Amino acid sequence: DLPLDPLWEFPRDRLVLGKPLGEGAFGQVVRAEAFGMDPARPDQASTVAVKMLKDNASDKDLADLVSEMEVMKLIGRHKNIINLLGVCTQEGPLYVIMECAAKGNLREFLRARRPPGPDLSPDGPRSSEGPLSFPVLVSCAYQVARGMQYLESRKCIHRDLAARNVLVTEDNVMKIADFGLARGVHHIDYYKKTSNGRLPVKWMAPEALFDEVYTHQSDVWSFGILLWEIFTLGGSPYPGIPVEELFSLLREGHRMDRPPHCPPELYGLMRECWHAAPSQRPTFKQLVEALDKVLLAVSE
Ligand SMILES: CCC(=O)Nc1cc(N2CCC(N3CCOCC3)CC2)cc(F)c1Nc1n[nH]c2ccc(O[C@H](C)c3c(Cl)cncc3Cl)cc12
Repeated sequence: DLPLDPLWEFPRDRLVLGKPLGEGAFGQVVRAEAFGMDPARPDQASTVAVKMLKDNASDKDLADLVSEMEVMKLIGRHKNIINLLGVCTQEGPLYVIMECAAKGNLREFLRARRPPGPDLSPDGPRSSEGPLSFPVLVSCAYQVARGMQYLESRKCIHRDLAARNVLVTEDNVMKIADFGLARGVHHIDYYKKTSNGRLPVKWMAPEALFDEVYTHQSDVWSFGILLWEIFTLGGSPYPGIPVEELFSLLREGHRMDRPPHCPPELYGLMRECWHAAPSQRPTFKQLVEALDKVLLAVSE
């Protein structure tokens, strides 16, 4: 009973729902097989991610998902974001079909690929060599910046940029997720800890936390936090600092320390992203160019 958009509409019978991936404030995500997503190959199978309402869904939950759907329609296609593939709005539950990223989010990707410590028995010529190398970490940071630059050009503010919301494909391509979400910025439980232990307040820019002001520069602040996550290999920001302490420390201008095995160039970018004045933080365009120089200088 939603209006039919033939541009995006996809036959729900061409979907085969599979294992649930996760749930969020107003919707849950399910992995599914899709047949003929490419109209040129009607019987071709592909793995997609389907977002839908829960079973305790209110009219507000539906409005948020519909709003998210329309946002994903408008923003367009970019390599470094999760793209809309199709929708199901006719004769059945509302489905929002988007791209798959096989390896999960960036935080879990990094944490599962930390190097082995000196308690492993040397076996092979690379027993001390881990899955993650410096140029790849820089690449991950570069791709997120380029994606954010794209979203900025489309006048889109993420409002909760984090490693948890960056997805990793089979080819280690970074794809920014959940950029068009209604997040209820006028009623944030700053003390609320997620089921995986995350405190989202630690990613908020000061103007967002204290003044409820969101700009693209507030996302830049979050990007700085995301930079810290990457080069801590999926570490949690402000280590061992409870929310109450975070409030006062931020008011005192406290910033995170330089993480171990992190070159000064990248901690430099982090601190620039954490400049008190939003205008003194780099733009995403500048971040892309800055990270590009580092990436090129380490990719011989
Ligand atoms: C489509 C291919 C696929 O399955 N991808 C996938 C699996 C997962 N998981 C989560 C962990 C899960 N393990 C299974 C074993 O027990 C521990 C959890 C394995 C599958 C997480 C993802 F982010 C993804 N990547 C996503 N691709 N496309 C998405 C669209 C929405 C989406 O949302 C969910 C709620 C999500 C999740 Cl589950 C984790 N981080 C961020 C997001 Cl936004 C994730 C993906």
